[PDB]
Amino acid sequence: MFKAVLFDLDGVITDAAEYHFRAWKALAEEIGINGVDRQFNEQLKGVSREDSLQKILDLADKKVSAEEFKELAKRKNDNYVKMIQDVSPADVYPGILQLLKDLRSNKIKIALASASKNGPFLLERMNLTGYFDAIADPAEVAASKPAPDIFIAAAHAVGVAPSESIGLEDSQAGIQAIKDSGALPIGVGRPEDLGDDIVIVPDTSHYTLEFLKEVWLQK
Ligand SMILES: [Mg+2]
Repeated sequence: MFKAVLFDLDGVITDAAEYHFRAWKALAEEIGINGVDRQFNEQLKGVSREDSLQKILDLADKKVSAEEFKELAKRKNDNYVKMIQDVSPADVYPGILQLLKDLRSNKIKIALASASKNGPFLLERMNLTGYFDAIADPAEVAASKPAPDIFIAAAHAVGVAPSESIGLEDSQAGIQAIKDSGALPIGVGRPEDLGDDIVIVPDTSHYTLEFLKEVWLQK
């Protein structure tokens, strides 16, 4: 059987993106720039905080000093951090808490393989820290998804080869990173986005230990 599950965070454990979105939206609103909506957040998701601020300024063709840029960056941070103080166990996606308990009940290693630089804080807020054997630090990998580095690092952080692991992901580039690591990917979403050659569940309630074991045995 698989010895570890490498968990992406955003779109698997919880909706982490909503908070960054709401922070940029509030900042834009505050300084009188229109256009940052859910669709436009596409442009901001997975993107540097500073590239993100610049794209927002370009919606209104505004230029600013370095000090005003710094001020606006800080404001978005303040916004973001205030909002994530309200994250709780109620923000855990369905199935995930029971999955984590079952994986620990079954002695399988659990690691985080998230691009979130606030993963530890977010797991603490969700009361999940205790389930995790390791958190792969996205600041310590040279390449983001779709490069495999973060899944390799997560597997290694629990003393396993990626070939002994399942990866769970909601993103196409994440699925690619899992594949290229050696680990076995199981997606949440749809094949149109994730690919036609992996097992995909429609939502996280389907991620059960029973289901992962069956997928492992069938692959
Ligand atoms: Mg994700």
